[PDB]
Amino acid sequence: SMHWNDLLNSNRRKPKTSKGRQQIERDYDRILFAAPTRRLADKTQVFPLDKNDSVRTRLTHSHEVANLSRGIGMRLAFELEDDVFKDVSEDICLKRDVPALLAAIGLVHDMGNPPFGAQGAKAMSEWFTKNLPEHSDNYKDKIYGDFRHFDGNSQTLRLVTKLQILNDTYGLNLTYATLASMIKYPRSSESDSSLWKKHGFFLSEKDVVQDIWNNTGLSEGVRHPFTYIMEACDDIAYSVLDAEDIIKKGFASFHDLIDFIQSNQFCKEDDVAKRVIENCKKIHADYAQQKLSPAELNDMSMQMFRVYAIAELVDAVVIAFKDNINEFLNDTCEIKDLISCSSGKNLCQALKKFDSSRGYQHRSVLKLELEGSNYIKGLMDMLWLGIKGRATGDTQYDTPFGRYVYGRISENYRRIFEQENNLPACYKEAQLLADAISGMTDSYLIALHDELRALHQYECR
Amino acid sequence: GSMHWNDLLNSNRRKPTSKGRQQIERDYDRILFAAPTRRLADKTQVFPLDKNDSVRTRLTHSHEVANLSRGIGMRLAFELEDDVFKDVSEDICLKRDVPALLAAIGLVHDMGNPPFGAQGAKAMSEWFTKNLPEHSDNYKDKIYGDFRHFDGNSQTLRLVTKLQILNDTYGLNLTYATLASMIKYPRSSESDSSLWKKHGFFLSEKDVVQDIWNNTGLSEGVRHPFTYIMEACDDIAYSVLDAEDIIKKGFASFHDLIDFIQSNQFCKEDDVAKRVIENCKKIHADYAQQKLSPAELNDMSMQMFRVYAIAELVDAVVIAFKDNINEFLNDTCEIKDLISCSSGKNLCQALKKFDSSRGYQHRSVLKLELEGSNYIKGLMDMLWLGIKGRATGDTQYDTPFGRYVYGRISENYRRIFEQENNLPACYKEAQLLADAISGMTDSYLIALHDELRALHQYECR
Amino acid sequence: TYIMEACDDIAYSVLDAEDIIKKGFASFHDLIDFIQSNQFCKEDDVAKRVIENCKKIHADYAQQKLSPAELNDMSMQMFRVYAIAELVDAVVIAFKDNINEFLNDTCEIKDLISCSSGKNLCQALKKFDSSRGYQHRSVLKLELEGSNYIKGLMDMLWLGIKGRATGDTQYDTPFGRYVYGRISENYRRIFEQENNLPACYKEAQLLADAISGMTDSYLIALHDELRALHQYECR
Ligand SMILES: Nc1nc2c(ncn2[C@H]2C[C@H](O)[C@@H](COP(=O)(O)OP(=O)(O)OP(=O)(O)O)O2)c(=O)[nH]1
Ligand SMILES: Nc1nc2c(ncn2[C@H]2C[C@H](O)[C@@H](COP(=O)(O)OP(=O)(O)OP(=O)(O)O)O2)c(=O)[nH]1
Ligand SMILES: Cc1cn([C@H]2C[C@H](O)[C@@H](COP(=O)(O)OP(=O)(O)OP(=O)(O)O)O2)c(=O)[nH]c1=O
Ligand SMILES: Cc1cn([C@H]2C[C@H](O)[C@@H](COP(=O)(O)OP(=O)(O)OP(=O)(O)O)O2)c(=O)[nH]c1=O
Ligand SMILES: Cc1cn([C@H]2C[C@H](O)[C@@H](COP(=O)(O)OP(=O)(O)OP(=O)(O)O)O2)c(=O)[nH]c1=O
Ligand SMILES: [Mg+2]
Ligand SMILES: [Mg+2]
Ligand SMILES: [Mg+2]
Repeated sequence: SMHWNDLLNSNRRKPKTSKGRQQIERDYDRILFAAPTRRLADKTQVFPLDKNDSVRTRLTHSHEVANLSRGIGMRLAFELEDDVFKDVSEDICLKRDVPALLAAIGLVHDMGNPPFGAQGAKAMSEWFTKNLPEHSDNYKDKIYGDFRHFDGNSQTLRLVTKLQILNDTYGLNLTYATLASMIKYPRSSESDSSLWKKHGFFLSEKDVVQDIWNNTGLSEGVRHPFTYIMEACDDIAYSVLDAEDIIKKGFASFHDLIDFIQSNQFCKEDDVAKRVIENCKKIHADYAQQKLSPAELNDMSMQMFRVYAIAELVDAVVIAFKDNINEFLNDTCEIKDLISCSSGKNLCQALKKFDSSRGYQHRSVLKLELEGSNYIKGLMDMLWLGIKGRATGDTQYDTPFGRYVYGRISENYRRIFEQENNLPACYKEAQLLADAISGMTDSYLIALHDELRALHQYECR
Repeated sequence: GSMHWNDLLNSNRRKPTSKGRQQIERDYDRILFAAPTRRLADKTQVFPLDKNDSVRTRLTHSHEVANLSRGIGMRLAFELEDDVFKDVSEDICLKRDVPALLAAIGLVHDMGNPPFGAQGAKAMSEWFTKNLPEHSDNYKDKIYGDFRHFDGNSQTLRLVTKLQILNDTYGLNLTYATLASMIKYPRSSESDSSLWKKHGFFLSEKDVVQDIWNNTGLSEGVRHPFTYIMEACDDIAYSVLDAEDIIKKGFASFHDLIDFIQSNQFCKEDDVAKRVIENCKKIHADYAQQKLSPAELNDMSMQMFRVYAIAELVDAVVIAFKDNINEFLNDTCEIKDLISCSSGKNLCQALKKFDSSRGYQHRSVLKLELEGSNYIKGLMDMLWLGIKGRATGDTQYDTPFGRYVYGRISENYRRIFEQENNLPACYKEAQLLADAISGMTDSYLIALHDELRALHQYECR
Repeated sequence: TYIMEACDDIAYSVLDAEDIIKKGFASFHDLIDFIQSNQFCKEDDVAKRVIENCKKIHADYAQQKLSPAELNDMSMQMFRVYAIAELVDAVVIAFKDNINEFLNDTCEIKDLISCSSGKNLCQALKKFDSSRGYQHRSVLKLELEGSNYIKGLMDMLWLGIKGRATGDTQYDTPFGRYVYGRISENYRRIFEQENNLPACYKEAQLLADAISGMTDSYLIALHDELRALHQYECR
């Protein structure tokens, strides 16, 4: 029974330019002009430290997700407006707010992801599992599960709300609609839930999220309706474009993907998959007549595969959203994802399985991921020498290497760490380390690791 | 004989899905999903091969320009519609077409820029000056001036029209409005126009551009009105953002920029410059109270200077466009640029001068540009061994190194090179070399140069 | 010799495709699609039988929990068996049918494969190897490197070989004498034999015999060592 008036709340958290621009539009400008958005250009999606420049990075993936979300917003505002946007106040300009909101929401997702992709985050978690023992009295509290089960969504929210500090504790000061629709999992690490398997915000954001809920009609475990659209766009985008990158790299062929989709027990009779396969086969028959090398033929065929699969999946997602709009607006929505409720469920699942089999588990990818895990763990080990004990009071950081390595951390991150709040000291220093590591690009991480290892030779005997 | 918005917003395509998406909107998707768009992430804007991940690259520059153009289009369509768009048929929806058209035009504006920035292009030109001598009868014709004065816009047009070939001769098959608006300088190298100092297309596109004009009501010399918007957005988004990058790199300080603007002869009494300086000083006074390092203070002061300057310049550009819309719609418009006819001319010119003084002409920048020039010239010398004589008939390319080098060139560019047309053979060879080199990223160019130099050790004797 | 040529063609056409699949340059389904989409193998009975048997075995193989690389490897392991058996049987049948023509004093048969029922499958496999195995980035780069190595080594050896038989004493430089001493003694012994061959022909034959007999690693090592030893005379 949620109302679109509060779901599209244009107010901002900071207590009270902008010439001919809605506040939601200004949120997109704030997100785009932020340093983490630019740093996304050197964060891995699937293949780390890739030499090929046509393979998706985190920034290109984010922009493509934003474009897909903006297209869905265009299809929802200029069309089907009377079907999903019922009982909306006249002051709200849907045609300008909804597409901008979806585009900004898609762009801002994966902003806080750690370097080296998902396997990077695991590495961080593993470090936080060893250096923050659960049996230890200091870290026995379950709030430290924010670090032992580290994920990029909570870091994205922290970055957009606290880390991007200029002179206030409100970060980028995004609108309530963007902050509400940015939370992919409305639950904390301490809270237990079966609907969501991942925490969506840190303990430090627990009040902030509450504020957002109080200003949007949401609550714990209830997602903003546009969060489902953003998640569906994210899934579609990475599932298709990772397959494109795999085939372009040469790890697989276009016929390999076609045979995988055809032989999948779920896509064998799926109408969307059948239509996509038929169109791709029809275009590939025409393409094969040209005098092309096999690699060029594969890339040409999979560009049309991109077009057809993206169009079909986006249409299915829009239809599913329009059909289940009442369910999404319910105060007790239980939908896991928009893709599962659409007809493109089987095709997306098959694409994800193909990306896992021929992608993530490739030999070069695995070796690069092990190297990145070693780099990340070494960097966190060296940073902990300068971070640990700074907030509790123990002066183990007073060594020259500790002081220098504390000086190498982000200044705004240290300002947030040096703030006076109710967070426990160990949580504060662990959060500082998590922010520092997750804010780094791959190349910056390698360079800093090498430099600090060179500078650590004396204190490491 | 003023042009009409019906012809200027022509959504037809050159070639003789689409579920709820306008054609101009689909042009943005075609541009964004194109490989060169994401290859722009590794092409220099000002600082070549910069280790700082926050310094703007060509992709971030293009995205910022696209966002600014989309904002201006939103202002033009949603707000200033009755005074800017007149006698517009109901078939074209301005609210969806104009913002999308401007966003696509801004995103595509620097797709074909050569590696290592403008200086890199200069390097290419220098090589084409030596290896295609004017006194030689083979290259005596003025058409080869397309290569002696190589520019990124000419390469971008042929990239979006011919180089992105799958099975057509129409490239990405963009709409006529998108193709017309992307032509920054509507003149060829052979043509002698005093209005435009640079050619905007090669001889190979001489027919194609003509077609665009025939379908848009334009002509040689006259420029699409939205191209002025794109040029103004590009100028603003590089003038401000390059200054921000200069401050971030440590080459200058916030007070340095403030003093440069205040001491500027034209910005001394400029109202826009005075307003920007006053607002920045007011914010910086509050910012200086907090315990901050000088670098962080400069960074977060420039973070507000960027917001204020971008807002003021965008508003001034929109006002200038609205005031002079009749002149821009004239068949014989003579306006050089939108910035110069606006109230933000002085501030933008001063920012460009500041970037020239502090950003370029810097020791590290100059050294890196010389290294990039050497790299580009060596790579082009190596590729000319495998390219020269391929079309004329001279079998000097038949050495094993020449065959391998030809095989290392992009298959799309080779496919376009081997097409049957009326272009001169020497022109085709030089165009193949220019297309191969201009599309490379910096890292790819360095890697290919090193690998081919290692492989050339025998034939170089 | 026709039997040998047919066996050579079969044993490289099938085994090079297997090597292509093993290296990861292509997949088993890629080869199956290439054979099925081939113009001549579209209706070839031997190709149809091989494809059907391979598909039947691969359907059973795909049930087990396997990585894609292992599935491709063990599917091509059965494709090799089926294709080799069919091609060998076809070659034997063709030889038996045309034995009288092969025993003719003026036989004109180009090859045993082309006159057999396995011509289309072998030709398609050769085309697949050309498309995917050769003309590959790594293969082309390695071949260019090998060409440079071979040409440099032959240039270095020509300094010690040229003029040895004609009479021109341009080989008498210390590098030339050492290079000649580094050539195989069997090939030098054949080169120094007295016969009616032209002196230039003998010198070129000595160089060709010396170079063609080298392995790849030996060629690289000798090229590097002689290039290091040639730094003075190369000035
Ligand atoms: N190299 C490598 N890449 C992976 C792996 N797993 C996933 N990826 C890729 C696929 C995606 O583009 C991205 C993972 O997607 P996300 O982490 O953003 O999913 P998230 O849990 O945030 O929410 P979602 O599943 O989209 O609902 O990295 C892996 O195990 N190894
Ligand atoms: N390192 C370096 N960067 C330069 C130089 N000249 C310009 N840049 C920067 C400024 C711009 O962001 C960009 C050049 O853009 P352009 O002005 O050349 O674009 P275009 O001529 O096509 O149109 P426009 O002049 O902007 O109206 O690189 C230079 O000489 N050295
Ligand atoms: C300067 C820089 C920082 N980083 C990482 C390191 C930190 O984890 C994170 C923040 O460090 P910062 O040095 O504070 O980055 P910034 O000041 O340029 O921009 P902002 O503070 O608004 O984010 O950015 C990189 O990955 N590459 C770089 O070049
Ligand atoms: C693959 C690749 C190409 N390039 C350059 C080199 C060429 O000049 C240009 C085209 O070479 P291609 O390799 O043909 O690029 P692509 O086919 O993958 O994508 P598209 O043709 O749609 O652009 O791209 C890079 O800079 N880095 C790379 O990784
Ligand atoms: C010894 C040796 C020779 N070769 C090449 C170099 C010569 O071209 C060719 C003959 O050189 P030889 O050294 O004379 O070979 P061999 O005498 O041991 O055996 P045989 O004469 O019966 O063949 O063999 C290698 O490739 N690797 C080696 O280790
Ligand atoms: Mg994502
Ligand atoms: Mg530009
Ligand atoms: Mg053989």
